[PDB]
Amino acid sequence: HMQTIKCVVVGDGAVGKTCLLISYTTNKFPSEYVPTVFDNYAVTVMIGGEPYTLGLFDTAGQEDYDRLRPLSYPQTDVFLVCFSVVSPSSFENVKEKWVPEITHHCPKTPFLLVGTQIDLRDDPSTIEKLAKNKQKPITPETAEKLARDLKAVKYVECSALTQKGLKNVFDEAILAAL
Amino acid sequence: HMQTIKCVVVGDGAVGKTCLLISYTTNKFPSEYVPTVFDNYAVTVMIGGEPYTLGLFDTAGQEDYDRLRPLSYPQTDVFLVCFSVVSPSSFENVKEKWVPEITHHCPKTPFLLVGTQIDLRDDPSTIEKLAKNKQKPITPETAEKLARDLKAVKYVECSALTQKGLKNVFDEAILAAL
Amino acid sequence: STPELRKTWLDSMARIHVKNGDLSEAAMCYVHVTALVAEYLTRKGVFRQGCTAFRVITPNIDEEAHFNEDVLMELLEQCADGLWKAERYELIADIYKLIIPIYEKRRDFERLAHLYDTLHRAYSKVTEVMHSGRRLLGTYFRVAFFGQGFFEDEDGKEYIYKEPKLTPLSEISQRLLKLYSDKFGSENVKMIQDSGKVNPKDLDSKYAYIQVTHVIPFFDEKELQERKTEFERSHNIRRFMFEMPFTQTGKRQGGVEEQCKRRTILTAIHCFPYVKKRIPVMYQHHTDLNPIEVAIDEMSKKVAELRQLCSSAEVDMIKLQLKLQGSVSVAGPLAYARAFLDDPDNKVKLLKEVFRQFVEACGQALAVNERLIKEDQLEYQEEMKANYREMAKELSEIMHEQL
Amino acid sequence: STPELRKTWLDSMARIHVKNGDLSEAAMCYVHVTALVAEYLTRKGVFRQGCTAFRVITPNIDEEAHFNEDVLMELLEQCADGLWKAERYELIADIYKLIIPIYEKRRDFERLAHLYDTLHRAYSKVTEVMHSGRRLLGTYFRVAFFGQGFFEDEDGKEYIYKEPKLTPLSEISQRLLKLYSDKFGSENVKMIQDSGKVNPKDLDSKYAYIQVTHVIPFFDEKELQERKTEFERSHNIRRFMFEMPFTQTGKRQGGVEEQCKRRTILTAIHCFPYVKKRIPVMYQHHTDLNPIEVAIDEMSKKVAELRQLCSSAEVDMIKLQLKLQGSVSVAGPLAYARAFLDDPDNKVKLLKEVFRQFVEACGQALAVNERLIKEDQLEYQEEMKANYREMAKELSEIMHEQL
Ligand SMILES: Nc1nc2c(ncn2[C@@H]2O[C@H](COP(=O)(O)OP(=O)(O)OP(=O)(O)O)[C@@H](O)[C@H]2O)c(=O)[nH]1
Ligand SMILES: Nc1nc2c(ncn2[C@@H]2O[C@H](COP(=O)(O)OP(=O)(O)OP(=O)(O)O)[C@@H](O)[C@H]2O)c(=O)[nH]1
Ligand SMILES: [Mg+2]
Ligand SMILES: [Mg+2]
Repeated sequence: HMQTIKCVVVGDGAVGKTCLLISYTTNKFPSEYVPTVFDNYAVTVMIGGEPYTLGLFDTAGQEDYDRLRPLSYPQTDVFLVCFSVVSPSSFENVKEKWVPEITHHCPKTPFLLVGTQIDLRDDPSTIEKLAKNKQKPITPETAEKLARDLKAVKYVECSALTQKGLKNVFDEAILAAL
Repeated sequence: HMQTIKCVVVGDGAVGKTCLLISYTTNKFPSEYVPTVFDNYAVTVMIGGEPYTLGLFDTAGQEDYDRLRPLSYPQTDVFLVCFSVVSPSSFENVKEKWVPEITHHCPKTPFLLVGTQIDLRDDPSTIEKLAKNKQKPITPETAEKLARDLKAVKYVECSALTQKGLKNVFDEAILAAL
Repeated sequence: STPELRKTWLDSMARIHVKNGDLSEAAMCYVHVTALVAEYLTRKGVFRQGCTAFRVITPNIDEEAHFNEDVLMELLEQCADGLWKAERYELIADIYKLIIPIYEKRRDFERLAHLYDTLHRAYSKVTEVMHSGRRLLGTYFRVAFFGQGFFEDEDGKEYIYKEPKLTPLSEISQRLLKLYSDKFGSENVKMIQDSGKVNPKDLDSKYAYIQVTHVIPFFDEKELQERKTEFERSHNIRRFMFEMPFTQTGKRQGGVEEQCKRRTILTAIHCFPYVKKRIPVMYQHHTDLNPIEVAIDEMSKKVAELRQLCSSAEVDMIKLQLKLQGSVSVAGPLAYARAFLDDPDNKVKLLKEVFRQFVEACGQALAVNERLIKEDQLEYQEEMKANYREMAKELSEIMHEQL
Repeated sequence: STPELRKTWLDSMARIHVKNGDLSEAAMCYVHVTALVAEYLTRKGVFRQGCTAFRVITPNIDEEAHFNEDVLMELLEQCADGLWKAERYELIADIYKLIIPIYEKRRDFERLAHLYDTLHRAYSKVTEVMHSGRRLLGTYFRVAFFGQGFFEDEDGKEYIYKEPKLTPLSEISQRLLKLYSDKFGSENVKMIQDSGKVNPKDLDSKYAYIQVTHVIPFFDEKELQERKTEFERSHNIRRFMFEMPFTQTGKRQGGVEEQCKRRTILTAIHCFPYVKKRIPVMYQHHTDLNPIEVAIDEMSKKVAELRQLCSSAEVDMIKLQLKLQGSVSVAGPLAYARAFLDDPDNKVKLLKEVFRQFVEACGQALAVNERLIKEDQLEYQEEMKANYREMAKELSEIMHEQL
């Protein structure tokens, strides 16, 4: 029988946690989503020639759930700590709130650093909003730095909108959890 | 593939070597034999739940073949030294000629002592011929004595005419050759 | 010689498929060739059956509208091993049944021993993969091309593509892009990353457009009754389906009171697997669902999901918790009840009944789980028990009944 | 209920046979019961075939001139395992072919796996025993009873008895004697230890007489062509044969110039194996052979024997030497040549031709053996080479030709 891996997804609200979960598991692009009233997702994945069942636990990024969120933390095999590459506050929260919170509950559970919304690195309007505050989209290199400093297995990035990087992210998550 | 055992039959002329070979292998009684121009016989036998192929080499009992007879002696797995229980000279020849000759060529090859024509122990005319010379048919006990003195695996006896003992003889021969 | 040329093409397709690792397509090429030789030999009085003997392995055999018994036998043995390599074990017996009487007549006991050895291993494999889930026969996609300029005759044509194992939409997408980027040059190929029915009346003739959509095999109730196993629902399939969101008014997504769903069913000209890994779409239709029908639909999927996880003797604890937590610890399902079950359309009896089975299954899963945790949880379980019980209250309220 | 009573008797016969270790007879009882239930179910439209589906397993099925599919399936599985236990492997497939479509329709993949496992092991066994010779399906005997006084209705009746493995005449004899010595008392039972056709007109009514004769399956040339293997010559057999010596003039044995042979062929009312281990003789005839025909007969058996021993890739050295030494180092075969090939009847062409093949095979065996010995012989081989060459001389002489 197939092994089932617990993957928990954390990060600031609106970085795109739910979107990349839905897009990966359904192959749908955001525009094609059929609104759902339920949470979490289960997908079969092929790693090293063998199938695995991937259990994806979504979480709220808001402070209003700081109390309930860690309930889902026991038994986790791997964490995905997400931030938007076009949201610098997202980035900082990785070091300030996210890895701290997950290392606090799950001392030796692995985690990847996941950068989201990479399609917006090219968006004129986004670029401009960031310039007006003297900022630039986080780059893969500055993200890689953060990853090893904080000691994540690694950094991977994707776009739910174009689906670039999407497959790689969850492959690495399984590799990391093994 | 089935193992093949070499059994060589020796003894005075007319003790019944050929008859017990033909009767065993064909199930025929002497009266029903279809005369043959060839020698030797091959029969399959069941010992200990397994089949064996039994190769039966006949020999002439006359002195006229003393020279040729032992040619067939190499590779023998067991010998049957035969005598008629109603022929005392047959008996004596076992000790005087037969076991000596076979021990001389095949030092450690096993042999049974086989008594033949046991049906004639009850024949009035035979009994009488023997009485007139102050003799009696050899008994199983006096034969058993001879067997261990000469060091045959054992003594077995039969009648080709009634087929009593016939099956047992060749069973013991295979057991002895193993 | 027509049949020999057919056999020629099929044999070369097969070499291509083997090189590509598309083993079921290779397998179908063998079956097709075997069927052709069988039909020929049957007409000469050399062989017993013909074409239709293979029709159960594939209905595409119809298309098959020097050669001798010995060639046939070798081809049958090739079908058997090809079907093994494709992992379509269930089908090997239909081939071997045709050669068994020949081996018997020939007294070929060693060949008989070997084929029975394969059949034994085949059926052992069948029960194994039926339990473990480790057999992955493929994923399906609607692919549609747009752009006379670069596709020419390929413009406006929709296909069903059959991909390896668990190929994700992105993987077939780039293999397609990269294929036509080498063909046509990078800057000139665009992916329509959306499944809405497009009217060419708003594309730009400057570009080659490829539209890719994940679809799954579709079956009606009768077909679902006839196709009893996961294999039978994965073999000889001609119809596929996807869903898109819409509202009558504006955007595609909206409030549960306005959310509609269009379900599109596509029919290919041939069934899968076939001698090719893509097949033209022959026909299509769709069916629109109302907001409440959408609700019923999604609710019924969840109950069945929770039930199946519970009904398991070999319960998966993590998957149970995932589906369970995403059911009670989220709005949520309540949003349906609120919009559809408070003081319309009297079909409403069904929604209520799904909800009833919903509370029960959630309850059963709560139960199942209480017996699964190692205390490192318990607090988690308790919260879910809390949440669960709380929502049962509101349902019982709105529905004016127990729960 | 007739069929159920038939099934009752057959089932009890089978228990008896199993207890006695007569497994083929037990097997036939299962087949017979299965055929009966099949026939019944076929008439109700429940099952496809009936009686004749089993006719190839045994032609005795004809005689079979509550019950449901499930009972049938269990009975078929019983036939298969019974046939396994009887060591009649070749027959298992005819049974399993009848249940395979039922298991497929039921999606019973584990049962399918198991039966294919048995078939694989069956055919593996078949090639093994075809090589090794270790399968022993039984020995056959004509048994005839004489004596109204103690046998009554059993007087004058001849049967064919089928005995275990390699049962010798003596073994069945005493099991028969001892059986009727317990029945009738020791002093009153006599064995007619001879196979001549007896006229009751010279027996003594004071005694019970049992006549036992070893017989072997008999086949005509056409049957020998149809029955290609040792198994096929050991299954579904109805005719048996023995030979007795006679001369026109006096005793039964005589000089080669006077030795005749009567060959008697007996036909049983049923084939073996059957639901009983003995079967009434239905009919018989005989054929007498002349002294020269006897000669040809015995000579042809020897050539074939020497050939077969030589043609072997896995040559048995001892058996070769046995048959070879008994061919050249003995009168002997020469006695034939002398009486039949020196200056009648021009059929004589055949004798000469067998003799030619005889000298050749002896030569070939001499050759084969020269390559087999470990010098501890060599002198033996040389003598046989001597003897051989010497007899070739005399033949070449009398036949006025080479050899
Ligand atoms: N351009 C772009 N937008 C995205 C992408 N992924 C998500 N979004 C948009 O970003 C918004 C936030 O997406 P969510 O997936 O709901 O973010 P979230 O992290 O789950 O928010 P919480 O559930 O509240 O924690 C939505 O409007 C998405 O459509 C992306 O890859 N590219
Ligand atoms: N009464 C009786 N006579 C037997 C028996 N066995 C053999 N005879 C008879 O004894 C005579 C000798 O039999 P054979 O078998 O030829 O003896 P042999 O030992 O082979 O003789 P050689 O080949 O010359 O050495 C024949 O007439 C047989 O019919 C027996 O068991 N009982
Ligand atoms: Mg969200
Ligand atoms: Mg003699």
